[PDB]
Amino acid sequence: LREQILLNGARKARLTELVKERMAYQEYQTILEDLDAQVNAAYLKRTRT
Amino acid sequence: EPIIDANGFPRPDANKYVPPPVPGVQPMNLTQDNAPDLHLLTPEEIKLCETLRIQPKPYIMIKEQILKEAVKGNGSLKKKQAKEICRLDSQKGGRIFDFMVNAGWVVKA
Repeated sequence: LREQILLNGARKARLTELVKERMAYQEYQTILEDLDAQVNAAYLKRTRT
Repeated sequence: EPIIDANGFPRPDANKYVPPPVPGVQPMNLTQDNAPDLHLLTPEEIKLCETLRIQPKPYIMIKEQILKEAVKGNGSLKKKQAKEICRLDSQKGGRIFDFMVNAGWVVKA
């Protein structure tokens, strides 16, 4: 048991290094998409009219 | 086997002297409920106890007295000397003595 806990902690320790960087990408994407909708939705009106 | 070895690197795949059967001797099975101190006898000696029909605790006492008698006299004793000390049938005393000398805890004079 003491042999396995350390391995699990090491594995979970590494994942926390990869999760944090992926969270930042989410915030950058969630604002980029909003701009994409406006620029995309701000041209359809030209076709409509 | 350890999952991670001594140097701290996790393993890659993480996830004998046989005494002859003395004539007219019927071995008896030794059970944890019957033998109190079974968990101490060595594997090379447990076979002898079954083959000889003797319980562990009596066996240890016989081992002690033979050891005491030998050490007092430089460790050498005569065959009749071992026979009398055991105080049982001749074959039983002969077999246990032959086991001790082979093991090396005593020497035959």
